Amino acid sequence: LFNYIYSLMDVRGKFLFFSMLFITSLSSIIISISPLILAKITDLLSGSLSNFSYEYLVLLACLYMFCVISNKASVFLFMILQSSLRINMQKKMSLKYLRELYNENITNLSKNNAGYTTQSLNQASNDIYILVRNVSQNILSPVIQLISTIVVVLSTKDWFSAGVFFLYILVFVIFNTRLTGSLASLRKHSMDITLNSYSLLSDTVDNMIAAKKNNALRLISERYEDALTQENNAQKKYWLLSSKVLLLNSLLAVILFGSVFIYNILGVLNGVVSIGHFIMITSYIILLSTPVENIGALLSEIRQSMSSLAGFIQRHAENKATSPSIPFLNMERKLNLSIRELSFSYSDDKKILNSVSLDLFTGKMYSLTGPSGSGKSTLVKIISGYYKNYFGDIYLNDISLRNISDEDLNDAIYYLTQDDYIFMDTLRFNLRLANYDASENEIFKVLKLANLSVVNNEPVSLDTHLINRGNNYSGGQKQRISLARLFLRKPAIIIIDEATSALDYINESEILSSIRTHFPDALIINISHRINLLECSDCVYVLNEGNIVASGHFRDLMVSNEYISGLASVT
Amino acid sequence: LFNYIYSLMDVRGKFLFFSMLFITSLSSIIISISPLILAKITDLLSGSLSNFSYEYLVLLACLYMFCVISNKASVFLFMILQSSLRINMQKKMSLKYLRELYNENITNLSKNNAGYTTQSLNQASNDIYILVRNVSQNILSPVIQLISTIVVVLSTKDWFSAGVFFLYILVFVIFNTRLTGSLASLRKHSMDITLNSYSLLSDTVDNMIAAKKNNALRLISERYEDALTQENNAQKKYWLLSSKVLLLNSLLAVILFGSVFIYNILGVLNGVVSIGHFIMITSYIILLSTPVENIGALLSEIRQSMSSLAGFIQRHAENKATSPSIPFLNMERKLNLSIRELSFSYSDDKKILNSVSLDLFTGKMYSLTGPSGSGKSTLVKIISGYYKNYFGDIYLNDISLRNISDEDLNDAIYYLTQDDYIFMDTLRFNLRLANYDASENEIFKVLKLANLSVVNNEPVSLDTHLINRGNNYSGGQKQRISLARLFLRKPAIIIIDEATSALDYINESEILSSIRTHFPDALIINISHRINLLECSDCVYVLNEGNIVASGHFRDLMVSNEYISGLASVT
Repeated sequence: LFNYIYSLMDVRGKFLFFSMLFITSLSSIIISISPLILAKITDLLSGSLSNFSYEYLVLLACLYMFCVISNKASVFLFMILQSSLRINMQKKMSLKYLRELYNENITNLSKNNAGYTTQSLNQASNDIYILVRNVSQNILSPVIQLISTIVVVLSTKDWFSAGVFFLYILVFVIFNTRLTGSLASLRKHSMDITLNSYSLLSDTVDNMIAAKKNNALRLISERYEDALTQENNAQKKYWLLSSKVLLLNSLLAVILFGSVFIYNILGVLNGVVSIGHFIMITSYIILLSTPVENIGALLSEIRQSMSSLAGFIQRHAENKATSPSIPFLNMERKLNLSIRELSFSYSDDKKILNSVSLDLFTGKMYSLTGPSGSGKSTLVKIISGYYKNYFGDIYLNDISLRNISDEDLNDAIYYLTQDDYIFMDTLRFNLRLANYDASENEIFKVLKLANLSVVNNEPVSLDTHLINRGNNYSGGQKQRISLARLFLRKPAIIIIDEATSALDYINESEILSSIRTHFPDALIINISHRINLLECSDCVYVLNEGNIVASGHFRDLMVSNEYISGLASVT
Repeated sequence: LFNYIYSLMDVRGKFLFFSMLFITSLSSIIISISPLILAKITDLLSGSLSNFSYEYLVLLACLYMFCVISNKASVFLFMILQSSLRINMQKKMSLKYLRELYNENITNLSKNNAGYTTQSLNQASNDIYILVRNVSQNILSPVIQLISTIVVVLSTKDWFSAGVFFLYILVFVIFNTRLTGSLASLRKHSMDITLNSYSLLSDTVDNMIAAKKNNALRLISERYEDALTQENNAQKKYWLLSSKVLLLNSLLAVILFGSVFIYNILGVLNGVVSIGHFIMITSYIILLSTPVENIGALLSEIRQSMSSLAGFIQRHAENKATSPSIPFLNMERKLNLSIRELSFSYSDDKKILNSVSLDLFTGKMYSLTGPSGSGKSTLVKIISGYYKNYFGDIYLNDISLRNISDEDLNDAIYYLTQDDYIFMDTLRFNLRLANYDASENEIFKVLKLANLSVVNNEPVSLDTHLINRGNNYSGGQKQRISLARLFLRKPAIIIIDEATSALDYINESEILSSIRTHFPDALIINISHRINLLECSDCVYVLNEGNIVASGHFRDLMVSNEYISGLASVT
């Protein structure tokens, strides 16, 4: 946990922290002499008061002031160094999640929305900054100011004060650490529900168009008001208990340090305690409020932030990629396919796939028809690397798919959906998304073969913008955007699913053969009921509610079974 | 601006602020007596020192301590009252944007993503809280502590100190207010680029699936690193200048208050100034650092937060809805249609619509065919209430569409798209989105007519969840979800666009006639090239690249023009 925080510090990052560590711990020394200086200032007024006993008052006045100026200017140096550190430990932090999300599975990206992660990352940098505000300052600065006090009073031989001052620190730690336990899980849940409070704003602001079109303003507001009060009442539970802990600790200061002020004020009127000794003991308590309270700031803030930070390490940083079965993917390409007894359970309630023992061999065109999405559209999604809640193993040239990590898996297995994923930027962006190694020459080359170079009988520029959810291009052009990424990249096993729903023959002839042209040694798989696409194939499969039922050519399936016979009569 | 901040305070909200105002302004009084108490403590040590001149030292010691305890415990009461206020001024703030977004146009929702608003609202509650931290505390608390100082020193007749103490406050305001001007627009831009820094994370985390599938990890990281440094360097420009302003103001304290400490320390060694008078003047400067610095906190924090808060009022709170042309919508329904010379300019570069003078009359079925999306799909979107960058007026029973506000406009004009807008919750949620007045009885009633009640020959429960971007249901079922909202609501002018792209005759016969059944007096408009849907119509229109070209029946258009003749030959 600690290493991940210190990892954010680069060259300048590690240089400003040690600067922060010294400067703050230096101010503690100069401020510890401060009560002792005024004691000898006060004592001096009852002295002989000759030539040098009026110049000493002047001297020590500056000596006390300098100590204040030094510790004063030290905090401004502390909040300038940290403000410089705030920038440096944000740059190398923003990507330390971006890249963590990339390598993590879709099963943890489908259940997380845009606004969720906007706050999930917001609380991480919020807690680490607070953890630095405690690791640097509150670790040494109070400790140095507190130890001086214990011995100084023990040295001047005021044993009671030397006891009670130690007893407050003795009690204060036990009281806080025991209570922090729940306060931590309460700030945890408070931030966890605060997380969920904006997990709904994400779904709100995105689909507000429909809400405006259906006018359920109240539902939008009321559903949001429900989570809002779920947060407030969970924040009440924490604030209440946190505030109640204060009145306890602050009462103790009046209990212990109040009685010490009483103790010495009694002994001073007699003659057991001098004016200065009394003045020093009261001024010590006066300057004992600063370390005592900042010791508390350490104990709590560190623990509650560490628990709310722990809910960021045990989910994204492994055990998804341990750098294990990175092998292999053949370099001459061609990897075939072999599935043996595939079974899925989404919500456990039913069996998606029952028994699937199939073997496919690369370099030829295959097809998947029958009862629509009964387990044919999903079968290839588990293969492509969406879910790992399946049974058996999917072998691809001596290697099962459950073994290969998602970084090497997507290099050979490229899958085309109906639901295309387009960004909110230039044409170049989405095209260079398939490859950063492909520059302007091959980019415009893939465009003429992706049937989107010349749109409305006029060539499209590469700086042409695109609006969110594919709001810039039509139903047919949204699918052809998903097609440009295919020719720009180079896979070994290609899968196609009902992406020929928003396309016609004048453009379906120039696309279905170009895949065979560019990728001939590859394993092309298509999932579209069209008879003209089911005929070009070397092998056709029928998938009824999960289990495999038929296989072979189109001319044998339209004679043997009656679905392919009742699909070939609708031409 | 100020009224919108005070509006957040309800009954308990307005009660805790006045509690905050008194308690903080009360601590300023007790702390102003503090330097004067120690002055008479110090002076007393050079006195006659009889019976009552050792009991007075004891008395004033408590009197000084109580003053510290009072001001000390006052800050904990201040940060407990504000922590209570933080909850109360968040509940009535979260919706004070949710509802502001609802009434605002799509043209300001298409250009704003989920993560943008997650931070656009985050900085609003961040600046108001800071503004309360200045309006309550820093308005009175320093002012009371500062005025006492001016007269006390003027009363004790130390005219120089009474001058220089006033001169620092005289200079400090002019220095800060002149420099704040740019610092405000720099924190503005800093927060504006910080806004834009996460405007890309929204597009990143949402479409990470494609990035993982196309492996452009570097591009994702590098594009994010580009905005990250665009932020850091814009944050550098602010921090640098802000930090440079400190070393100036803090030098002035050593320039002015340093020389006053020198002034009196010179006059004390002589006999012009007594021990106590000197001790009080030094202790005043000592306790003058607290109001002076907190006066600065007011001057700046208020101005920079007010400018970064101003960029939240002049965009959402009007001039979209002034409560003007709320009239009318006929109660017996039937409102007809009348467009006169419609023209659009998206990027100005071209003319989307050239000349459109058309009149439609309610109670009958209409159609729009021809060259796909050439201005036929967009024509109805400007009508439905998407854009106001058009020419002319669209009259609907003596009222032009440019006049009716979007709240009354969506009640009669309901439009069905291909791109459906589904949420991330239960079946009930999306269904009750069309109406909150419709309970369980009519909800299940619309389901059997929306062809989604009995899915896979098994009835679907109303607590059935749905995954983001329609990831739970298929291409055909995503369109039929958009259809249930139609029968659940009651419009006067219905528009349909290529939503019959992912549907077949066994379900297209049970839907196309049910709209005529449920809404007969309504103006049904369809935009689908299908000949069977173009025949049922009372009037068909042809739309070529913006301008109107043909109108009339299907049997006259398939004889007169050659497109409808070359569309009716493909059956």
